[PDB]
Amino acid sequence: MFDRYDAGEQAVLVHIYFTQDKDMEDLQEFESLVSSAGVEALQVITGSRKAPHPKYFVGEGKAVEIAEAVKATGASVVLFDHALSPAQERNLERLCECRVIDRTGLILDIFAQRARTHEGKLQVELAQLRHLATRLVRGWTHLERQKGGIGLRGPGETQLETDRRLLRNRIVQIQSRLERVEKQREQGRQSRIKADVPTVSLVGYTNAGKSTLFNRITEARVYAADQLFATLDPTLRRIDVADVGETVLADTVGFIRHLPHDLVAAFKATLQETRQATLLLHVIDAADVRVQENIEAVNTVLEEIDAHEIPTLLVMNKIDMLEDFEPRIDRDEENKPNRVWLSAQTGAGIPQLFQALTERLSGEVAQHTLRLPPQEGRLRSRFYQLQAIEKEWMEEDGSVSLQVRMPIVDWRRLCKQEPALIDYLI
RNA sequence: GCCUGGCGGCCGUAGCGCGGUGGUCCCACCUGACCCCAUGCCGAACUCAGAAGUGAAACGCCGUAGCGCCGAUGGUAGUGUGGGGUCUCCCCAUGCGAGAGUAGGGAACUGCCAGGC
RNA sequence: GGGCGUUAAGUUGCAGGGUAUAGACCCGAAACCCGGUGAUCUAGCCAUGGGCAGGUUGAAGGUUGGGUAACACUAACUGGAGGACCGAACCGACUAAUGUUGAAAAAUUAGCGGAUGACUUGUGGCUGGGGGUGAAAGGCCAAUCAAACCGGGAGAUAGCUGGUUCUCCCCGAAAGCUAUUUAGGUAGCGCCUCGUGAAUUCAUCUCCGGGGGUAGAGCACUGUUUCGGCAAGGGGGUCAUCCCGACUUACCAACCCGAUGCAAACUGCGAAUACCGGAGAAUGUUAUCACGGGAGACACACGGCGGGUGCUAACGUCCGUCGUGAAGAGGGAAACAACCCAGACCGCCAGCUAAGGUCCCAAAGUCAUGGUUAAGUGGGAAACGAUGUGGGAAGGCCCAGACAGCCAGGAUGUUGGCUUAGAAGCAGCCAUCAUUUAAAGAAAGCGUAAUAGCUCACUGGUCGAGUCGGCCUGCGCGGAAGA
RNA sequence: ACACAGGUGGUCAGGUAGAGAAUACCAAGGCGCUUGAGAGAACUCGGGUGAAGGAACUAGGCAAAAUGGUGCCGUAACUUC
RNA sequence: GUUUAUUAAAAACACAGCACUGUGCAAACACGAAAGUGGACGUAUACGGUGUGACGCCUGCCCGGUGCCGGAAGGUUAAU
RNA sequence: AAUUCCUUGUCGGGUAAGUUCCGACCUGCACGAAUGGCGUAAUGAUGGCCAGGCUGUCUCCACCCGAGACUCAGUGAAAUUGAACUCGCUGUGAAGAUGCAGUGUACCCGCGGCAAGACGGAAAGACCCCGUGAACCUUUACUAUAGCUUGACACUGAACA
RNA sequence: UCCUCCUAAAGAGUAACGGAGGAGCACGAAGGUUGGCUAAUCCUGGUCGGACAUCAGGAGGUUAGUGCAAUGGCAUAAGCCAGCUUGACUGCGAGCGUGACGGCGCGAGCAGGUGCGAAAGCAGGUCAUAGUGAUCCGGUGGUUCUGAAUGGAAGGGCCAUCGCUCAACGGAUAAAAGGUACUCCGGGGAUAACAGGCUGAUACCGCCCAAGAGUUCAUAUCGACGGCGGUGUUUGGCACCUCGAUGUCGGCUCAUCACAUCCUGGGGCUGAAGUAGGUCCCAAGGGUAUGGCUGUUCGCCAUUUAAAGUGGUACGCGAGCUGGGUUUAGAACGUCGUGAGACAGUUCGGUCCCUAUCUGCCGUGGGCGCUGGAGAACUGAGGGGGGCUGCUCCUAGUACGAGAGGACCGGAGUGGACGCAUCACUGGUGUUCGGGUUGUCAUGCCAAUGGCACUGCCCGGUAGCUAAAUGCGGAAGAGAUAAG
RNA sequence: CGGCCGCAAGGUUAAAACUCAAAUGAAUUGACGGGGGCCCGCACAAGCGGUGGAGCAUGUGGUUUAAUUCGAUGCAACGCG
RNA sequence: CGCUUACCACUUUGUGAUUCAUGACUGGGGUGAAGUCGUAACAAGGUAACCGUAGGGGAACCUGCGGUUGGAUCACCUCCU
Ligand SMILES: Nc1nc2c(ncn2[C@@H]2O[C@@H](COP(=O)(O)OP(=O)(O)OP(=O)(O)O)[C@@H](O)[C@H]2O)c(=O)[nH]1
Repeated sequence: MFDRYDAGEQAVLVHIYFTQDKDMEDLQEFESLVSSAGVEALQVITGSRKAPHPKYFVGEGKAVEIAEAVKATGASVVLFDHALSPAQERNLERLCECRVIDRTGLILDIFAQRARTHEGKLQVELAQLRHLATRLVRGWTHLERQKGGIGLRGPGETQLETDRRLLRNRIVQIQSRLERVEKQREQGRQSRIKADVPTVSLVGYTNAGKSTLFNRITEARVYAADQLFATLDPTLRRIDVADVGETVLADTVGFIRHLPHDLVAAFKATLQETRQATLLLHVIDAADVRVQENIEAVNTVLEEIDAHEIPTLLVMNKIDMLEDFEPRIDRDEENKPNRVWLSAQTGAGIPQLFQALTERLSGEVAQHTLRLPPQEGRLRSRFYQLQAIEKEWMEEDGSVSLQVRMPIVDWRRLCKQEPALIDYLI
């Protein structure tokens, strides 16, 4: 639907503590989501085992009770934390004078509020069009009351089937424009895969995900705030990590547990950076009672886009209060197996984050020095033109050795097709 | 020919303001009242009897434009009729022609009948 | 006081115009009711007679074929029931094809289903129409069936359609208002005609007496704004100093004070016109009003102006007013109801002319003067873009030489430091003192793998005559893709 | 409505092959169906035969193509035996 | 097995079975303005109606409304 | 699910690919016990699906045989029809032009074919709406009435508490 | 139905399913008269007065009030208090206003009796406009009327009064709900569905500016906030047309046009090392899949290809075909309703007619003309057909490149789809050739033949025709050009 | 799970992986009993006087600032060290 | 020798049976330890227990019927067979 819910709207929240559907939902998570939406909740109903109802997703008497509660509260709309089937919302809508909305609609609504860009607006519109396509079946019958079953001649098919085809034609046109936005990113991606720069995408929960991590690393202005979500479109800036060289970091939007399946598809269409990320990072926050519950959900979103496989260093947030680990630049092993604990909110650790980046960077334990061309002065001018080696030292017999080791590069250019007729060194 | 009281005309060039001025001519206060009347208590109001006292206030007169108020000519908006271009809008001939400003005017004038030179 | 009256001409024929009641101009329903005719088609039932080639399976009756304490267990085979099977006659009708003005108002050809049964068939009979009969379909009851056929009431009724037949002359509408079991019908009124009366009646214009609240303006009022001024009260920086102060704060002040807009439901103003009344010429076949006879119309259309609604869309809708079409031809706008000119009594192988035009189609200027455009503009299109072209008033510079191009000089400190033998702008800064001002930048863009180089402030530039921009304006240009 | 491809109750029932009143061919008997002559286009109808592939056709194996008899063996799930 | 003769042959209808109800015979019920007749020359192991549909397993809870059946303490109640 | 809107629900199968099918899950918009619930051998011109075989259904048609169609002789209709000297395009127009305007093109007549158009023929559209139209059906619409039922009076008498 | 404002264009009047609000009463005082009186707002000093009371003073005719909506009014007050009261009287009413009428409204004054005031005088309801209901039919009271032979009386009339959410408010009647997919009649494109027409809000496409996004870097690539256009092209609006008839999706067959171009050609920019792309310009000559599911356009998928364009053509095409779809009558399920029945639910089943006059095409003739009549061979004004491409190899592993990879030049072969011809080959067919064979009948019979059974069934097959067979081709050039 | 039986409900035959240092039996000594018995104590009863709402003093639940120093916390801390 | 017939390996077709992995969903293990609900059993465990079998709890468990002991206990001052 082109229309989206207005912020500041009065509303009621109906959440069964056990609302079925695997019960991975959290009421504390719901309050953060509703605050961003602009829902004004006078009363939050908490219930025990209301039978999932084919009619209302809540007990038939409870549906009358929530209708009575809504009439008294003055709340303009009804919000339900677990999913309502298209009939299920429609039956609830008949019982109360006020209209109703659902969590799939509410997360879709949240995306609209946090979107300030054209790519985000088209992406949100497509996702709503998919969710509303299922929702519109009840609405189409109400529209056809005026039609009175006319349209038998012209379209051979029964009336209202043609109306679905027109919405589907709008869906087909919508898909073509969305493809163009991705195609433009892919032309940029073709230049981006120069093979000299790795692609990095930062993923996480809406609050746990550290898009703030880019701010400590690049000191670049970005919108990081308490409001749920709020970074819908990705930001890519140049960061030269000393250990890995030039790298590009992309801020993928944060996601929540039980993410609407259409919304993961829409998020991926904008975020193909997640699909192509050579290095990926997941951030976990202690604000939720169980850090583990957020971890499994992030994996499911990654599984949806098939990026779950990449081995990932895990960053941590809320560490500032905990102060459990002070960042330490010590390698117990060359692999250095650990999960980074530094949090970007206070800038706790930077060289230690880089040590984890050295673990990410491919390295040789032997680090055998590459053969070096004879003219150091010409090499130094080339280093000034490109990258000067961080450590360079003289070696015995007039040899020069540098910390960067590239034996394959020296074989490919310095010693490949040379005749060596003189054969001074055999 | 002056100053006062009434009853009108005209109702801001008429009003308000500021400063002055006048007293048994008048007028206003003022003096008394379990008297005629009179307060939903109220001789601040209304009456009645009248002398002292004063123009303080009021009242009237004079100056003062500080504001009110009136306000040209010219220009403009509009519009009647014919004609034209015809973005919803105009333009031309022609007749009528604002409001708002502006220079300015502006502190009234006049009748009738009684009390005082 | 009023209201209705006051001896005011009628009556009967004949002819015509209306209205009422009858079939009431004419044709045309679906239906309803009444009395009959059909069960030779069909549906059920009754009575009495027929048919079912062939082939197969085989029940019961089992005369009976073992054994257990006894039960369980369990032992041979003649017959000929079946709403049995396969399949002709027979009955039906599942798919396809042809036919569909056929051979046929449901058939033909290939395949199909039942065919000893709740079968089929012949001959009679019975049940009759709001009735029958129904293994149930609103099936069937003579190619007719949510109620047969025939005659009657019957020319039912039909605010609905269609048609309405000879000639000429005169006038000539309306598609509005109010009502409606009413919206496509009707009644009254307005508009048309015919007659009879009547006064400078009516119109146009001039002059005069009005009243308003429209346009337009304006913001005092009702609201709606913007800015500047700003402590009343509270935010409150001091504040468990409210401190009868540390201040009223380093915030809005609230009315308020100056300016600025906006209004259909705002008005301290206020037109043009329109309306009403009066007088007066001139004119118009009393054009006006009243009464009586006869209507039609009460579906309007477009354009102009003033608006509502829509999207300042619609050949949209709904109003007010005018014009045209309707109901008006002719000339023009290529063709064209409503747009422009003009209102056709007739004839002429006569002139003038409106709108519109004068190169050919195609009547008339290859007319005159001056100017503009170079696109075929003319001959579809906006925001915007541009040394297209033409005009106008200004500004700077210039014979201490206009504007170009052009080459050289344009350098220490100021390579001094700071991501480091790049330390200097390319990550940033300290910087403007000048030495040696014809001239010299601790520079605008750069570049070199730092360290060279580039253009320009000044000079000499011969050539030199005008030169650089802006504004306003006429006509062009690009923006500019359809089957 | 017709000199109409439909409908119309019973009876008789030869030969050969065949279970048979199926069917093929014949008896006895009756007929060639009241417009013909050419030519041998498309197209239409009713058929015949098809290389290779074989349901790819199509809404759907619609239609067509196949199998088909008698004798002897042999025969599953389930079962109301 | 029957059926929409003449666009529907079906999952429709029927069916044997099962229950519920009425019905004592001059039966109930029907066609009859009535006589009569069918039911039936039958007699509750019979008839009529309604529903379901062989078979196997079964048919839970509820009489609040409406109907039907039984009862009236009182009230209301026509003609007269 | 002859029932589930969403829905092509989710899984597993069968295919290269399966909205059908089959089997599970229960989240029954809107199953449920003679308005019958669940199964069921046999049966079905029943509904849906999957195989083997087979083929002109198909790729993609080809040839052949007969009946027409063609020509010749004889007999000899039909629907329809305001009149026609009956092109195309673009525009206009009661808004889809053989007939108007402009332009291109076009000697005059058949015969055999194809159907793009003559808003082609057939049939006062069947869809929609109106008529202070009609029929039939239903009920808790109004007004009645058959039918059932209740009392009184008559037909209809006597005697004893 | 009534009242008030606006639209309503300064007389009045004026419509819409146009924008805003009220009434279906109240008071015997809130009426009449006489007399008196004058507000809302803040400030100052003061009680449990402080923003809220009540004082003493300071602003105005009034920002107050009006029984209640709105507008017009209002100081002489209509506003507020007191006293006395009942004119909230009866009969009439010159004259107006407003309506088509029925009616509604104002009305000085006359007459008879009241009230208040000394008097002038004023009063026939409320400051005004809403607060209502005709007629019929009945009820009650009075009456100076009539009363069916007469005297009465019932009954009627007149006068006063009563009974209507007759609210659909100019009111059919005392009294009235639904269904029809079983439907039928008379009309209407006066009125919706399909298509065409207007429009273009939406849609789609393009441009204007450019905060941004881009590894630094608005325009390589997209572009927020806003703006302007184009098209008829999607959703809509309208109702001009079509209801005495314009067949509805899809598929099959057959097409044609536009260029907003999918492939193939030519370019520009690139954040284009090569390969491969992105974006834009020019360019319409040709080309632009097969299947599974399902009725599908769609969609999802599997696998092709150089690509499997986007639209118009009545969302092309039913006198061309289909009928899965919808769109009838049978049945069932879920839900709604007491029910008949219903469903923008599902499911199974369910009649698609035309002999071509005209234009139009596709083929093929006749007549006359072209100037004496013939028989030939041609020029070419015009017109049509044809215009596709892949794969491999050389150049060359060269250019390009750190590698991985790997050339828009220039040559050669080889195919796919398409069109044309042909029948030498390979095949098909071949009822008009030969043979085998089942059943029967005939020619006397054996033998040999023939008829009939689909050509009886087959097996083969010549000519001819034909594809699945083989040949051939879409070119190279040349001229004028588009972007460049 | 398979077999067999059963109309079902279920019966019978009857494992495995996985897990633990136990699981159990009878006795002993205590503790405890909303088990029984006998007793005792202002424990109850029979009485007398108080506490539970006004100034001293103590702690905590606890607040506050510079601290409101530390401890004592049912009975057996709370006029306590 | 060629040829033919029997036997037969590879192989192929149909139809079954038994093993292993796996098959959304679903049924049922001991368990780090605190924020985590009731009290069924052990005392007569506050309704004696558990044994079979049905139905209900939808927390252990409750209740019906039969069984078993692997069950605790013998009374308030208080006129009279
Ligand atoms: N974890 C954590 N975050 C903190 C802390 N303090 C402040 N923050 C902020 O909380 C974070 C909020 O979540 P974000 O990291 O913004 O989530 P995000 O995914 O970047 O946000 P979106 O992309 O807008 O959804 C950042 O804004 C941090 O700066 C802290 O102590 N811990």
